[PDB]
Amino acid sequence: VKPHLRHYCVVGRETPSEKNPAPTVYKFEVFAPNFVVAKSRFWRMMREKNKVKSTHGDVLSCKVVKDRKLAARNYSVDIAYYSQRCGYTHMVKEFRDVSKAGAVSQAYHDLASRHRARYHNIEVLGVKSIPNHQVKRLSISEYHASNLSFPLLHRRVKAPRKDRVVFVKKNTKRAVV
RNA sequence: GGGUACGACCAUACUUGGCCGGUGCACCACAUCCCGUCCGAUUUGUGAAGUUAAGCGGCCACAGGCCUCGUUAGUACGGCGAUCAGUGGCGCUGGAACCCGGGGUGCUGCAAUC
Repeated sequence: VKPHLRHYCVVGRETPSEKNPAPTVYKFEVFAPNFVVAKSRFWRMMREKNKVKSTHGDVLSCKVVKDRKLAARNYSVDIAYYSQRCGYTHMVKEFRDVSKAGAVSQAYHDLASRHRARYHNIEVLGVKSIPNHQVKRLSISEYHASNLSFPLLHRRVKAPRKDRVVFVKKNTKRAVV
């Protein structure tokens, strides 16, 4: 399916004051289902880092970021996450995908299973595309070879839904349902 | 600008130890009387020889304290929420203190006065 997580870049600042007349603007890449969550995660880091809070700031740009292309490539996602079982595991897993958004959402499902880690426990720390060689991880390294061929072994080929059937004659594909 | 009296706030004006120095302030002289003590030390009355030593006030403390703001720290804790997880995160939110550091170390009022 298309990626779970859209790629937002939320930009914002603490709102101007005589206390801080010309406040720093903050860019912040997020991978969120939708902007309202990206805007939220953005204000999470604003208070967890800048001590500025949602009441006192103002997002200047919620906009989603355009995909680099569509060619299959290779992503080093850097993903801190939390648990009672582990309170802050920095962890640069690599994923092979067509987009930063896809590598990242792929990193959430991966991270949610190997670690019972919800979206809001996780925080992406960056998602570089990587060249073939830099990927130390051995799993996706199997897919680098320009000459890689593999079988689609032991397929379950379900019929197109329009054609699916409950009962069929045994060495035939006459329907009987 | 300072001094006096009476002050308001009552340490930024406090404690310590320095140094600094025209009205007055002070210390200072004596106690006859008013008046009071074991004692004129205190207090009281009467003075004006002496001196600023002190008090006083002002300036200095890698002074302490106090005040102020930052750091701490979106930390601690907290309110609300979940068919959350197994105390904790999370979502919406409010949000310190100790500490350390920068600064600071009284200010205003009436009255007569140099």
